[PDB]
Amino acid sequence: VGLTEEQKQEIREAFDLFDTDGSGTIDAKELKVAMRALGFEPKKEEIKKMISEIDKDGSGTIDFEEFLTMMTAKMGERDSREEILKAFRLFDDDNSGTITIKDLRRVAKELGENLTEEELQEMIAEADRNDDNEIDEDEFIRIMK
Amino acid sequence: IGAVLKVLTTGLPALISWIK
Ligand SMILES: [Ca+2]
Ligand SMILES: [Ca+2]
Ligand SMILES: [Ca+2]
Ligand SMILES: [Ca+2]
Repeated sequence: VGLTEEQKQEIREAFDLFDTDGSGTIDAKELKVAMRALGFEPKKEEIKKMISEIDKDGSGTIDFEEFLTMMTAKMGERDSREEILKAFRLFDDDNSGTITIKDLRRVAKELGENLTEEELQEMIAEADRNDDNEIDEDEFIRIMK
Repeated sequence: IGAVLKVLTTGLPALISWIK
């Protein structure tokens, strides 16, 4: 639940890696060279905005503590995701990848509840948002969170 | 486990008994 020691040290080493001059702080130029090596190919305007969000003391640079606070909150997010998705997969009855009207018919049975096909499609359409009559991982995560 | 239990035990019957 809280950062592991192993994660604390990984974040440090990732910090020291991004900090190429050893300044103690990640500047806007180091952030973009790090975001590319992370695959990314970001735009100046985004880098700036990253900087402004992670920075807390107006330096326009990221020190270790600002980086740690950010990484802490990302990993936190990533683990709440992985946990909502353990449940998703309970509701993905046939392990298809998305919760469909078939999955909910079956769930409904397995709870001894007699809900109509119409009663169930409403559900889908509330949580649905790309108009495919399915509930995918992001839709589920969303209607939980 | 706390997530999931709280969905089933409370969240699901509430939602069900609504559509009813
Ligand atoms: Ca630096
Ligand atoms: Ca700063
Ligand atoms: Ca399914
Ligand atoms: Ca969908």
